[PDB]
Amino acid sequence: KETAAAKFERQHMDSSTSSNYCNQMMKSRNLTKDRCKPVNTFVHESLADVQAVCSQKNVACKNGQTNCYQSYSTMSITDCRETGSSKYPNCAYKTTQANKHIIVACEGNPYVPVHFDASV
Amino acid sequence: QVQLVESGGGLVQAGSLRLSCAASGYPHPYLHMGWFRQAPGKEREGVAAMDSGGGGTLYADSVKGRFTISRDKGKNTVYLQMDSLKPEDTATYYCAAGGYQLRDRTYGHWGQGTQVTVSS
Repeated sequence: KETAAAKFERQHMDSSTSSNYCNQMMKSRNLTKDRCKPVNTFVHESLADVQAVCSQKNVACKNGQTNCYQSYSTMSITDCRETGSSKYPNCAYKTTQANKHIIVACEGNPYVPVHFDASV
Repeated sequence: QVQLVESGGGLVQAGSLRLSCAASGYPHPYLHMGWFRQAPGKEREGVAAMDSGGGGTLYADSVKGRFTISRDKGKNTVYLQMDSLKPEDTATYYCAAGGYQLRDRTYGHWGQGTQVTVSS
């Protein structure tokens, strides 16, 4: 049974330095199995630097939960958004490379990211 | 410094104690801070938590009317005033910060634990 922390790595982590990326990664990381996710962000940093965010700036998630954290620094990311004619099971993404703060919700001890909220 | 440090606690009778906890070196507000306990024989449970900006205060049903939580304004310090104490309040108490409401798994930043043993 995949843990939430491991799913976060599968959905959100690609430490390698980076217009088709999103289309290719959403398919290949097996993220479009059940429905098209409307947005999904990949983070191009070490896993450690991402897990570190859980001890950086405590913020509210968009939904109002308060166990979210914003990276003190911006991070290299790819933002993937549904575009054009995307329709399950044929999902379609627009790719945008950026440098933005990430906001994650953290759970557990060890306290690690379990949900990617937004990039700002 | 950055880590939470608890004080107070120990032996008490059916009766009063005041626990305190500070993370003075964490240099932003922790949105939620609160207290959890693990009573002998029982899963850890949240006892009280309070938001930094008016977003809410919460008590476990079993302590309503007996315990009162408070926080310093804009310093990461949280207090638990414990009155009307019962033997079943015996427990290791823990300060927590940076999580949401009374959800143990959402808190990853903890004090060191404080034993409270309530006698007849």
